[PDB]
Amino acid sequence: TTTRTERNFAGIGDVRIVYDVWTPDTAPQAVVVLAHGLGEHARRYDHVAQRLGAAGLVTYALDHRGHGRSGGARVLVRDISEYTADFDTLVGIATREYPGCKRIVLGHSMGGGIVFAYGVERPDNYDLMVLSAPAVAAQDLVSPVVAVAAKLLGVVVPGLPVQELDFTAISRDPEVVQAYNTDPLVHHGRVPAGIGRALLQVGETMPRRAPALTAPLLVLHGTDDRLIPIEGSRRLVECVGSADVQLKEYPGLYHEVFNEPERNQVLDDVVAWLTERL
Ligand SMILES: COc1ccc(Nc2cc(-n3cc(C(=O)N4CC[C@H](O)C4)cn3)ncn2)cc1
Ligand SMILES: [Cl-]
Repeated sequence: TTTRTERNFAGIGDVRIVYDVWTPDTAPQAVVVLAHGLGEHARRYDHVAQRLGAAGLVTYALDHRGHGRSGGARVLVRDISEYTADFDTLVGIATREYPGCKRIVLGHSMGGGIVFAYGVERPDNYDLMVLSAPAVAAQDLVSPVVAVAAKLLGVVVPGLPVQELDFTAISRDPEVVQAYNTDPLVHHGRVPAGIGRALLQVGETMPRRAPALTAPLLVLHGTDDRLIPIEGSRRLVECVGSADVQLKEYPGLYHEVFNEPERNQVLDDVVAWLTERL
């Protein structure tokens, strides 16, 4: 009952940014603008958009530069502002197309870092924020060696590999891990210096900037997340300015709560939270 329409816009640097619009066959109650994480793409969110559409929400979801169907050197970025600028363009598209709708910004992992960074820069451009295991404390995740390498090299050689990732940690469903590994649109390499630098840009300023986030905020995190420790989300909710902030911890879930076996429970919680607050 929710149909997908694929479009594109010209991002920073004239990069082709592909995005999906998911429209339910019911009067739209709000728009969701969704940012995926490192190395994935927006078509890993079909079921999320479909569940949101069943609640009457319209979802806009882009493939970030260097990801999925969009253009750009794969996983290449030099500054967090490249990602947030294209996210801002997508928010503006949704705004001009549904000007009577509240706007929800939703991000997972690196995309949660993008959404947080957007949210502190444009805190009056959206109404509600939802974050899935947001990468807002990346500095606590690498050795100082990787952090120095990324900071010094991320503008000059943004494609240089600086860290391996355990792709088996994305989900405890082997079918999800298998589908990731066999997806031709997904990045199967290492974390490069440029994305490293961008994540550090978010993580190093999060405590100082999070007071500017005053919109209602929902954070979702699996307690068994081995990629982004849940301790970082616990710290995030202590630093934001919002009085209406919640961390929903899911015991035993891995990183991708929206893809875990319990995903329909997770998405029920998101829909309940959103419906209370629109
Ligand atoms: C400074 O440079 C670095 C610093 C820290 C690290 N450490 C990390 C990073 C991640 N990330 C996972 C994502 C992501 O968006 N994902 C993956 C799962 C889904 O596909 C979305 C982004 N970062 N996971 C675990 N350890 C690496 C380099
Ligand atoms: Cl690589």
